[PDB]
Amino acid sequence: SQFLDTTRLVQSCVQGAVGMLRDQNESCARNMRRVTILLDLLNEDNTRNASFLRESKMRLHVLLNKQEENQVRSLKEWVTREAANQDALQEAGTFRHTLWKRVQDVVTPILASMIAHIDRDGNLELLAQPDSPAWVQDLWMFIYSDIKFLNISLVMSFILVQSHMNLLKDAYNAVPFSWRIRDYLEELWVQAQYITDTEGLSKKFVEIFQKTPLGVFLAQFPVAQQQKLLQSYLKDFLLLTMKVSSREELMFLQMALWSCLRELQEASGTPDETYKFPLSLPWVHLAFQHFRTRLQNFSRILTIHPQVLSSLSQAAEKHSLAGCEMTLDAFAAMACAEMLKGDLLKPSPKAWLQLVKNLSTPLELVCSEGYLCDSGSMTRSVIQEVR
Amino acid sequence: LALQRDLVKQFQNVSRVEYSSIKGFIHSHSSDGLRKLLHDRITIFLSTWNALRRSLETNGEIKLPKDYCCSDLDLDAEFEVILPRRQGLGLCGTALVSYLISLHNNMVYTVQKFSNEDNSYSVDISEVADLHVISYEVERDLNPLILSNCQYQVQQGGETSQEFDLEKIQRQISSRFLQGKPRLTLKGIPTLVYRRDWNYEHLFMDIKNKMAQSSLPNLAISTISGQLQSYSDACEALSIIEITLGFLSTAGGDPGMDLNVYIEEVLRMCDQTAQVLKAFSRCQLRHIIALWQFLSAHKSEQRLRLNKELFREIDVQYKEELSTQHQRLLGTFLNEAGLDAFLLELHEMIVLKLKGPRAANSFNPNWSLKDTLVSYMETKDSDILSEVESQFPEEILMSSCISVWKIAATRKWDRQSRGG
Amino acid sequence: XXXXXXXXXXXXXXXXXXXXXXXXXXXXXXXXXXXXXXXXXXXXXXXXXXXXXXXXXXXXXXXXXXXKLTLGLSILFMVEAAEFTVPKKDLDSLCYLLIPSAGSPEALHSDLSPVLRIRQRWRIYLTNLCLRCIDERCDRWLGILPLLHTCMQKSPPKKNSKSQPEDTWAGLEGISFSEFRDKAPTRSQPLQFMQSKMALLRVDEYLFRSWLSVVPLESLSSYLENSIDYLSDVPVRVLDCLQGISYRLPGLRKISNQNMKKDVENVFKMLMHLVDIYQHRIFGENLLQIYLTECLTLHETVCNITANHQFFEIPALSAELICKLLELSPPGEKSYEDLVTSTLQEALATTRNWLRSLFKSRMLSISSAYVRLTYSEEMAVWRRLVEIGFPEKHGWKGSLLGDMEGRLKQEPPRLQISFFCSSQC
Repeated sequence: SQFLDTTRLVQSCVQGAVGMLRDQNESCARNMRRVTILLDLLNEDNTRNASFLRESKMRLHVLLNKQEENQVRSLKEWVTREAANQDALQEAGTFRHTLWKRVQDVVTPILASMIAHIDRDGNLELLAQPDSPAWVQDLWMFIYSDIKFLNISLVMSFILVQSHMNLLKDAYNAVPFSWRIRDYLEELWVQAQYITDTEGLSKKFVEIFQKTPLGVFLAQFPVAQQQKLLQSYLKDFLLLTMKVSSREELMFLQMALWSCLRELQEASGTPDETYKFPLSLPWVHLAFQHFRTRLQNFSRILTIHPQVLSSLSQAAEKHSLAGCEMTLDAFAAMACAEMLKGDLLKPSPKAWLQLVKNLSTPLELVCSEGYLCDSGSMTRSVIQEVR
Repeated sequence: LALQRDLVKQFQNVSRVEYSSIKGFIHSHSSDGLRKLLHDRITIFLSTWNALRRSLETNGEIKLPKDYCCSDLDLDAEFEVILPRRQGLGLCGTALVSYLISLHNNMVYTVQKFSNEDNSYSVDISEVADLHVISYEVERDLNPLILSNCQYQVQQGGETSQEFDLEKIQRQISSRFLQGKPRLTLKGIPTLVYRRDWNYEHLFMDIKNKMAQSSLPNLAISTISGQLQSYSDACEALSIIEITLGFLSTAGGDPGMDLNVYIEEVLRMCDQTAQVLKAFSRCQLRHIIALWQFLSAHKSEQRLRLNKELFREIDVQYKEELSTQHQRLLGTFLNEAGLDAFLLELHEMIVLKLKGPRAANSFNPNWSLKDTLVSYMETKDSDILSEVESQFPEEILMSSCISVWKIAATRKWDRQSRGG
Repeated sequence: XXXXXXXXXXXXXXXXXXXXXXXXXXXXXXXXXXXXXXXXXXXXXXXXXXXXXXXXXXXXXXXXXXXKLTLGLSILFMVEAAEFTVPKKDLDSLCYLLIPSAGSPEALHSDLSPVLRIRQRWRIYLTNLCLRCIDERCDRWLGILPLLHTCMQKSPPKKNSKSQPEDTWAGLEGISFSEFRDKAPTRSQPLQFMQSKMALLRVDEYLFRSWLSVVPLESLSSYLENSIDYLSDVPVRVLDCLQGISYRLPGLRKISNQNMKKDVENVFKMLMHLVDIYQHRIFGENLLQIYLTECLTLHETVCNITANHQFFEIPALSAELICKLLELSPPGEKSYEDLVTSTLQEALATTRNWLRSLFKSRMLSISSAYVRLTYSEEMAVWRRLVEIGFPEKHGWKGSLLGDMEGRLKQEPPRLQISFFCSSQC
């Protein structure tokens, strides 16, 4: 409607809405970057910024309608309520500016309340980085245009924009809404686990995801986008689940979880109905649920004794590692034991024993009985060397 | 912790939770599997509470009132006891998690103090799992471990002695269950912030930390007070400065060269008027806290000299008139006085520390105005305290703070109006 | 063919879990009946037909001699392949197997739960049954409506359109009843079912709402007078009457015929009747604010669907209803004072806006030396809307009369007097 310039209204409310936002106190606070991004993409220079306008105005429309249902009818006539507010007339000057500042004051915390929902873990940079691929912005504007998938609720105040990934220095996510897809797939996991017994749980979880609207959006991609999406969701899944105090620790956990995925995609003999969807986001959750203890053991090894990382950087070049079988816990085990082999008593006779006692429980867990569920011959051969 | 992370993820609100009991919350879920998982986690929570709800009253560091730790919590209890807040009735979950972390950490500390002598292995509480916590059982873990170490011995003369080797039991417990565990930092404790707007004192502390902040020049005061003699301009200027101090809380900048040219017209501000910016022209970014308090005191004294009610949010607890000899001592203070700093700082103390109801829990209207004023100025150790505030009448109460500011501001306006 | 027999026996044996010697022997007898019908068989239109004939003989013995929930659930799982195309008449029977007869408590359906344990598959079976038999019989599917309201969540206490539409309130959510209840008036027959099966209202908390959502508007006040016996037991279901009327009105257009005016008039008089029968026990456990917000919403709605300026009876009744709820309310406190003040304010705001909406462009026009009102029933509108009794300390007397005086003083004094002695004032 041409009763009010709504795009200029939103552009005016940007700074006051971002100034209400607080991160979790050490997250390299992003308010200037949110302002720069949102003022660069609340224009209509493109058809991309025009899409962000249409859906940002639609989210404002639905949140203002949900606010106005609980509003009484006297406060719902905003102009008549504003002509009787003598102090607002008197602080704004004329009457137009009073009405306009009233719409500013209504729209600003609603706009802050949606920036706090579509910015966290650095989601707005994927919308604003140059030459980010088309599947990224298509998935961004799909999840953002969907009301019941991404539920925004309502709250001169402070809105906490809560970070889930707790990422590295400007290590913002790579899938558009990683936390929402992770929570969505855990909801489908608990539902499919309640429904189906633990024999067709993988089939049921993959097919439940393929029948859902985000799954049928992601199935419309071609394959080269689906592989990039699966790799980025492995990275964002590990940042949402575990904490990497390195970027090489992240790449080894990403190699590990990718080989776990490829091991579970080869556990069944020849189904050929569910391996029609092998590049699907439930396989990351399946791989982590089936190899959780080994992945957490491997990250504990990389945490206690970090100098194994460089040794793994040799062993990957020795192996072309992370194929179709999870072995990085075993090779981290073998490399730690070979370092304790070569270092006989060298920092001291006491600090060597301290390193042995620190690596006792992960190495004793690796070469134990209830650790390796079912692997190939070469993983067990590396476990024999570790024994 | 999975329970509390799910609840913080779901209920990051204030005063909104429409649930009477825990059964009112479990049964309000459409999907059945999520309801079962929620019921299992709440059952674990309540059993662990009912186990520890007396060691928390004594040994826990979160001192919580005795109404909480006296009854046995079941599913008919209040919904608030499963939410992790830090004020009331939701201190139960926080105190439980803190006590379990303390148990785990004191055990790990005793193990390291004994033999390991140092260990930097320390994971955060936002990512604990089953292998980071001290986890054993008593039937299948401790009782065979003890029975394998009760050694029997028969002498030639004839008897049968039992004996524990306590060092072997210490070694096997400390080897199976206690070694290789991290030290759980309290970093990502799941919590609800329970609060809308925390006041400007911590925000001004944040700006004073990230940036250098000096007072305004005496030329800049004249420039600002000249450009926005209108009331609407002073209101607009105060609005802009409040938005910018919200941004400079979470960031900083060069204290020189105010963010007009390089941000406030190229980063699409695009809206503000001319004489407000002409007031802000002779300012830099080390002049933001001083500019805020100048514009706030300026807006209030323009409310004064145009005969409007001028505090209106401070309660009547601090708004009563001076009597005669009180205001004679006030007048002989105001004869030799730096009014332009005194009423500026006094208006700062009024609008920050006095905000209507429930302010007399910390700002008793029976103290002396001198002592609470110099305390408020020595919290941030101002050079403004160095002036005539030591010559203030020590017998003026805080029940008449507003009228002291009105008398000082009316004297300032009568001087600068009757003089020029 | 006989390839679905293995899957049917496997899932019926799954249904033998969480039952007691009912569905497994039914699977055995179905296998025996199929083996009996295996003599000189035919194509796939014969196997399903003979199995449906055996199931219909079992249902005939089930509704003839012994007159049964598990048998109807099993026949739902059998006829998921839609075997009753020409046996469409069996829709009269299967629904009878699924009306929970002698199933009066809600704890009884808590007891007959686990045969239909998982709450999503039989929900869509029962819903496809309700959508299927909604053809030119459609009288018995309401008896299903207990069952699939035990296959879903609890009842929404929030008011009209602030959180829920028709479907979430009534609890149907798959059935397009909004087109079905607006029809040529040949569908009083559902209420005839509701006349007999009324004892089912102790089963649900939704069946009263859903039944309000199925009845046509010309038959709803009868539904309001048959429900006095049930609302005597539970007197908080007057709020459900108000929500079920403030749901039907804004989906209805402008009131244009005398029949619709008489229908909504009967509905408002029966709401007043149900209010002044009981007590402020209607307002039990502090439910007043939802009643006042609901009747303000009902007032705003029903002022927006009358514009013929002679249908002032309908906003007149919807303001006498808010009058009745304000005079029958319990005073405690200051919050009650603020609630009655605010409620009367927005009621007069809606009334004045409706009056200024349909009184337009002058009051009394002459054009023939015969001065008269251009709105032929205008003074009746003002008499009716002023002479209803709100309390004196509030408005409604100065404001509406001031509006009328301002409308009259827009006339010249030669014509303001000439109407006053023209045998119409």
